[PDB]
Amino acid sequence: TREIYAEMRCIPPVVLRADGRNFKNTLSGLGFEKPYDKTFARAMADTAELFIKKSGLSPLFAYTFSDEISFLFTDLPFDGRVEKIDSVVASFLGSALTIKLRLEEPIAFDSRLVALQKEEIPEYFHRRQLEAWRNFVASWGYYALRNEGMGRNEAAKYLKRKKESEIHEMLFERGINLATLPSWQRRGVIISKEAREIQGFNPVSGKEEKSLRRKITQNWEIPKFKSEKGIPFLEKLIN
Amino acid sequence: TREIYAEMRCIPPVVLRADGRNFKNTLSGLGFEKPYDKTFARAMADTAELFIKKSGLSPLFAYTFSDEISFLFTDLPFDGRVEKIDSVVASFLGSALTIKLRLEEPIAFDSRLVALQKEEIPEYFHRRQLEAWRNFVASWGYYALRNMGRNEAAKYLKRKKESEIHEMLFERGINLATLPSWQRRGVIISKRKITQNWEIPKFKSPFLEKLIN
Amino acid sequence: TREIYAEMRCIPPVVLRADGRNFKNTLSGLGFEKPYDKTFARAMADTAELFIKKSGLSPLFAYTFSDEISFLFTDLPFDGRVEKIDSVVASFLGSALTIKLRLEEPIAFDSRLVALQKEEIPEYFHRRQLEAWRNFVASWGYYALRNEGMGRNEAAKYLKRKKESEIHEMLFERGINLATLPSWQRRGVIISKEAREIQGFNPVSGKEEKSLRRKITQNWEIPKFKSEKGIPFLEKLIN
Amino acid sequence: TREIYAEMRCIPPVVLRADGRNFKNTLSGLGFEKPYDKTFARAMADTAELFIKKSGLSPLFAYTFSDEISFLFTDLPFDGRVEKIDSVVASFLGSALTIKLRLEEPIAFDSRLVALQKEEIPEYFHRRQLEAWRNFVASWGYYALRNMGRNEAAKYLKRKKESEIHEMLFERGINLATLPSWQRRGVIISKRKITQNWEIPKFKSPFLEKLIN
RNA sequence: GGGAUUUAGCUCAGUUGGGAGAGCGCCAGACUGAAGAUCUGGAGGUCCUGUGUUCGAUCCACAGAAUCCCCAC
RNA sequence: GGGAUUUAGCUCAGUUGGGAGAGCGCCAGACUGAAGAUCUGGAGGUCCUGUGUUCGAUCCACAGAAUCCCCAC
Ligand SMILES: [Mg+2]
Ligand SMILES: [Mg+2]
Ligand SMILES: [Mg+2]
Ligand SMILES: [Mg+2]
Ligand SMILES: [Mg+2]
Ligand SMILES: [Mg+2]
Ligand SMILES: [Mg+2]
Ligand SMILES: [Mg+2]
Repeated sequence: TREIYAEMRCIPPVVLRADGRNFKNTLSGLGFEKPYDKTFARAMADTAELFIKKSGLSPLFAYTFSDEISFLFTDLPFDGRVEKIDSVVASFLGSALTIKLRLEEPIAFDSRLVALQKEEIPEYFHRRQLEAWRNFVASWGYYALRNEGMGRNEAAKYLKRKKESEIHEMLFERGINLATLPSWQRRGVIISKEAREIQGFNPVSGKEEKSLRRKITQNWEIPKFKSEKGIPFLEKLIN
Repeated sequence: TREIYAEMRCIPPVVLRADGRNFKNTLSGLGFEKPYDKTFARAMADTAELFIKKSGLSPLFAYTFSDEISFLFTDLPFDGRVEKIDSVVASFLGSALTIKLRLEEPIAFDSRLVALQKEEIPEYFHRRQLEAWRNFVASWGYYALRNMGRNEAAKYLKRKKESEIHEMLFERGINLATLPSWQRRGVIISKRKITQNWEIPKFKSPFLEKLIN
Repeated sequence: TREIYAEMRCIPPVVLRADGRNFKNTLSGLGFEKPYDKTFARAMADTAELFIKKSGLSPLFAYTFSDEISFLFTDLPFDGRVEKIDSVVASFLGSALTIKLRLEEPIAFDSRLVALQKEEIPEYFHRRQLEAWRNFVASWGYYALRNEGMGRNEAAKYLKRKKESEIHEMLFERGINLATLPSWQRRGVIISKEAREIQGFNPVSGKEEKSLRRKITQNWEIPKFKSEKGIPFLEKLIN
Repeated sequence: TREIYAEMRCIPPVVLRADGRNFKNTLSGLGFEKPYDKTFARAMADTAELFIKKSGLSPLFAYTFSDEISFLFTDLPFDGRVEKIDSVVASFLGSALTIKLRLEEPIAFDSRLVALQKEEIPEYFHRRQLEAWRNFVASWGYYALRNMGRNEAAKYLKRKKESEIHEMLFERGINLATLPSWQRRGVIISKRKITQNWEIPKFKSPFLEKLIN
């Protein structure tokens, strides 16, 4: 007869994935470029950075594309309580994005926890990057089919059956070359921490000493996670 | 999948209680009044109303006081999925409140599901209102003695009963008996007609059951 | 890094449904009559009664058919802890059935908790009784198709697509009249408590006094739960 | 559906610990010895082996002492569904044990999942073995002083350290230092070759990690 | 609604920033015919956790955890 | 591995079975110029929960819950 879900806990490592609820209806039509708008993509990335920076929570890094963000945690607040983490994080992101996009009508993120083994972490972000690719192809495919004259649900149903390579070949034949499009559209964006060597004055030693500062960086030209270039890339992020 | 809680569910009826994460620290840094603020109070109520009207999740009514809101659901959104309900509702409220107060820095609500039986619904809101009262007296007692620091005010407030807090506060120009009802008892936003009630009765001395019909 | 599921709790009213895991392989071939064996059905019913009687747990009644049993609880042991209840109950049932069937090879029940509103309880047992009916029709349908010459998986796949009335009509045309078969096969069995007025001696009063004794009874001729006869039947059980 | 926990899951690796529900009360009523019984001990070990061999769920190995068994799973059965894993395993063990002891009255195991990290697997079994030792000394101290009642034996046993329990038990013809290793440390049943080890080492003074490979 | 506590096995100090101590207790030693007591040496540290600020954090900032308590009930 | 506790707002009694009490405290009353103290009356009960046994359960049987504690760590 109580708050029975409040004792549900998760154990690190854990990924939190937040996804915009019905964003193509709640963020339209407010003048966003179709099919992609870099202003929105930047807002998503900045939202992720603001969370890492000032939420008080400490995710290692973030991977965002479309309207979703995945945060990797090796340490969890609220003793790993699922309700606490999902609600607070989704609420912070909803608020932050509302500010950066200067919205006048409310939006919402959902949130869910993905329990992983340490060794499984590269596999998770690979799966999400695959989703990013299909999202990328389907978005441009939808944009083309709609403007040519196909109905909203006709184009929607059409793309869900077709595979990623098929729609890609379709855009090809229509004069739409996806290989020229920016990397952030195709592979998404990484928000992580990188080391920065600095110099300060030890008033005692009377000398200059070297220390390190971890600064938050957005990478808009990331590699393919499952590749010879991508494996050590992810490996360094996860450390 | 590895989404091991994603299909954890609740059954109707259910109550979602959302509570502002560290609001008193945050909003004070923005210039809001303590322990209560009318502008914030209206924003909370408007946020609740906007949720009832615009979320599409259709709660019966909401009860709000301080920085918390409780929603009663008789029909369940998102197939009763706990993670989705807690996160989406908390996110909507966070976004809505941000808009109402036009904040320039992000805030956050938490959210939990209270799996009540139908018989216990009036009991829950009664206890919430009791909490509203104890918080009303305690926070006014504390945040008035701080005009003296944290541990000083608390140590000063140790063991003195409610009536003594009233008399103590009155000598320092604070009259608990005449402060607005939204501070003492909270605010009800209910349902198509949506109404805010800023002068509610005490719950446990039939009003609620009649409200739920 | 702990027993994180041990604080998962449920709230009454609740139905526990236990179902035999792979029973048609783990209980075969030990000479059971096909497609139905009343010895097995009695073992299931007696297992349910033994649980109500001597497990220390207090379900109101039980509904069993095939290899499943549903117990209605209005009060829960272990503070409603899901892991505790599922494991202990399934273990008790597995042990009890092992005894009554005199098994030499181990079997297993699964178990799951069904959270209900008080008003929803008749709906649950209706759904299960529907399942009992489909189970009944499909069992006889499978028995007929197999003996006629159809393969194990051919007959299995065949029945899953066909509806209950269709297979029923099939048995009809084959000379198999399901309407003549016993009620326990078609609708299952209820195990519940009924009041029994008794008489004892108050040594003080020197007179005979009347008190009540709740005795556990098996009903092998139950009505259809969703009918004018069935609604008050269930209503009295749930009280 | 209303099966609100049916899709709650865990991830590998995981440990299932099953513990006999009220075994000491039950099995004593059947004539078994207290606090330990060789016949019961063999039945527990055989039950564990039979599970590893015949369940199809394929655990790496099992550690048993008293009336509990811990199984290590590196690959998850039933898609990691908690309710199904706890119930089916507990049911299998209950059935298996019933067969091994040829009981005429039903018994029951409980079961819980211990969501350990891979790093912590040796730590878990070490703590379990520590529990095995503390239970070995305590139960022998208690169930020997009862030959004197419940509260008497406990009150008698209050505050006396382990060494004092040893000396106390020796004067009454009970030598803890020479009792079998399966009482002191427990039994390992591991893996295709399945082996029972009734003379195991102390875990935390590399054996386990080598066992898990 | 609020406060306090968290540091060696145990009970507790640490100048609001320059690499953390005491007392019981434990180990060893001598005092010597031997203990027991007392002196000496020794061992014991996730300064509750995470992230920041800083040349540097037990200490400050942000966000958390656990325990006790006031109010309330 | 074990023990103990659970009863009025609070602290606690109840013959191992015939419808549960005390003390603080509260309410009222008098003692009277008034309190404060003391006498009187009064109010307060999920006898922790569920199911059994019994004509009858705070009490016995079976199974649970919460808190404290020993052992262990
Ligand atoms: Mg979306
Ligand atoms: Mg999306
Ligand atoms: Mg708050
Ligand atoms: Mg609050
Ligand atoms: Mg089955
Ligand atoms: Mg079945
Ligand atoms: Mg046990
Ligand atoms: Mg045990």
